[PDB]
Amino acid sequence: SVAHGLAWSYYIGYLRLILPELQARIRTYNQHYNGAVSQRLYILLPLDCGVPDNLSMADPNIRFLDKLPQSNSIYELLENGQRAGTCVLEYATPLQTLFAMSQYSQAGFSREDRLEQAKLFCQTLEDILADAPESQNNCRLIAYQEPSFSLSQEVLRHLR
Amino acid sequence: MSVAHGLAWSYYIGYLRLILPELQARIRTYNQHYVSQRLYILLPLDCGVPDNLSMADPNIRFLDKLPSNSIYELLENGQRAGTCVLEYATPLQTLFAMSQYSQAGFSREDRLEQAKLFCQTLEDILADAPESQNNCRLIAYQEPFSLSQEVLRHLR
Ligand SMILES: CC(C)(C)c1ccc(N2C(=O)c3ccccc3[C@H](C(=O)O)[C@H]2c2ccc3c(c2)OCCO3)cc1Cl
Ligand SMILES: CC(C)(C)c1ccc(N2C(=O)c3ccccc3[C@H](C(=O)O)[C@H]2c2ccc3c(c2)OCCO3)cc1Cl
Repeated sequence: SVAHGLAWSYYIGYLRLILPELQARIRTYNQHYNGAVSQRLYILLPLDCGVPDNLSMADPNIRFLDKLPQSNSIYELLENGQRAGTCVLEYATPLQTLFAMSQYSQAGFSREDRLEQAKLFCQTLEDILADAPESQNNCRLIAYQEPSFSLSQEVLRHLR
Repeated sequence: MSVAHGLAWSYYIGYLRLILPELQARIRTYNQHYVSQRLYILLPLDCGVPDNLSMADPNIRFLDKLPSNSIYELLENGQRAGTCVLEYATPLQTLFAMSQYSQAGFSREDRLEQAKLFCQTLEDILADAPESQNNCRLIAYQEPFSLSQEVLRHLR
């Protein structure tokens, strides 16, 4: 099960390092500018493992606002043309290993196997975050399957 | 639940699969401009990856960047014994960091078992990728030591 290794590397090599300092970085950015960024990192977990080049390409209601200094991005979520939210948002990039594996014929890794590992990656990550207090309170995982679909709506639901 | 299977598949599919088919042309270009046609990957079974590769041995001196891979001159008794593209298997840093994170309940004995599994799984992956296995060499080692001598043995 490749998902156990992917979830442990994602946490130990990245989330464990950025989440304890994210609250101070968002507080600094909010103090700098008089509009306010929500205090957590929203992680997009598309269960299809499709990670685009730019997050803004997935929905025209997700506009790039700015980079959070000290590389994370802030986005404004739109609902009917109005600014419905502002947050630090990004994809769970280790999902790209599962997508690439599903296209590499020699791996013998089907789209059914890919969905099973994408789900296992999300479950293993939430098991890891359960034991890390400063990390579970500084991030929110947004797991989704596409059925017609609005990613900004999916994010907005979690924000509220 | 072994982390090594995920670490070896990501190392190959997200990095080696992309750089190894174009490495032979990059080394031939560099040689024409101004050696050794393979990527030598250091796999310390202790999972210790230093900040700079040159800190692990004074007989491993940085030569240049391959137009990010590094070229190094290996020394034996002060003389240039070899020139190759060398780098560590960076996913081993997950295993080392896991072994220092209390909540993981991942011992140094568990870490050695996963470092070995990572090399075995990566060799199994490279066996099925022809253009990748011909353009890369895995140097797995346990420190009891000369890293330059360990690399030089594989070069020959
Ligand atoms: C080719 C594409 C589609 C563009 C792609 C892009 C990124 C990834 N990665 C992952 O899945 C990943 C899985 C676990 C931990 C960290 C990561 C990285 C990440 O999350 O960015 C990254 C990655 C993989 C291997 C590496 C590496 C970085 O650094 C050098 C050594 O080997 C994979 C693919 Cl397939
Ligand atoms: C803190 C230190 C000691 C400095 C550290 C440094 C590097 C790693 N990585 C790995 O072990 C690794 C494992 C499998 C595939 C790719 C990699 C990367 C690599 O090989 O460089 C890298 C990594 C991990 C997670 C990531 C990521 C990159 O990109 C963003 C999303 O999550 C781990 C640690 Cl613990």
